Amino acid sequence: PQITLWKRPLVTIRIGGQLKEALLDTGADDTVLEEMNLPGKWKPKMIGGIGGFIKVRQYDQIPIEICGHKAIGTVLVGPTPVNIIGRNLLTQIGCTLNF
Amino acid sequence: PQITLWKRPLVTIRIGGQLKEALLDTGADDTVLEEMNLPGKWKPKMIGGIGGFIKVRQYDQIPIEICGHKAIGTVLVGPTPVNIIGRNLLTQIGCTLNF
Ligand SMILES: CC(C)CN(C[C@@H](O)[C@H](Cc1ccccc1)NC(=O)[C@@H]1CN(c2ccccc2O)C(=O)O1)S(=O)(=O)c1ccc2c(c1)OCO2
Repeated sequence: PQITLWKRPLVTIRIGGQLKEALLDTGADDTVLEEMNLPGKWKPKMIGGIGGFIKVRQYDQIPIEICGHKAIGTVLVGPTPVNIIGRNLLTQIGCTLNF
Repeated sequence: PQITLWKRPLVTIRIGGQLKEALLDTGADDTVLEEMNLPGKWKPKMIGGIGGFIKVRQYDQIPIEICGHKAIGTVLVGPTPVNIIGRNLLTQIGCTLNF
């Protein structure tokens, strides 16, 4: 697909067995999801942006479907105001910026 | 150009006659640059990121050349961790996401 940027590039993702809406975010190194009680081992991490840092839980090798495209990788879980698909997964679904 | 996402989509911009490096950020509504001087009037504003809210200076109708493509639009100046080109200007230079 081609997604214009007149509005926020929100798309449907699937993780665990939850469908969520998430930003396709070229400015995010990592994928950061709103708080959810995922199974498995995790490690603590702090990630920074505008306003400062938040504490997150790093889960590895989590399968995620993004607009029907399969991905699997690291997902950070914490008190983000928006679900963010970062470059670690955008590359996996073949996403590019074009102009 | 087509820009893949295995690396941060950093580009050179020209603004106020100065060259800077900035991140093409589809997860950002607004363009936010690190502390700098710009001429003309500005308005105090607040924006919210992953870590909380910050104060910024809103400069309107500012010309900015991004990777050789011309935009003229709003630029926010404040304590962002990195210069970010948000959707208000990405749309001007005809940027889309594709996969
Ligand atoms: C600031 C950039 C460099 C990084 N951010 C991604 C942005 O796309 C972010 C994603 C994002 C979007 C919204 C809310 C939180 C985060 N956008 C914004 O902060 C700006 C603020 N804002 C905004 C919000 C409200 C009013 C005016 C505004 O301009 C807006 O529209 O975009 S991030 O969310 O902090 C981030 C994501 C993954 C990461 C990371 C940091 O480190 C490791 O892995």
